[PDB]
Amino acid sequence: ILPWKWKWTPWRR
Repeated sequence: ILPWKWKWTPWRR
């Protein structure tokens, strides 16, 4: 798995 550094936005579920 490879996540980006700085996703910014919360998943407002």
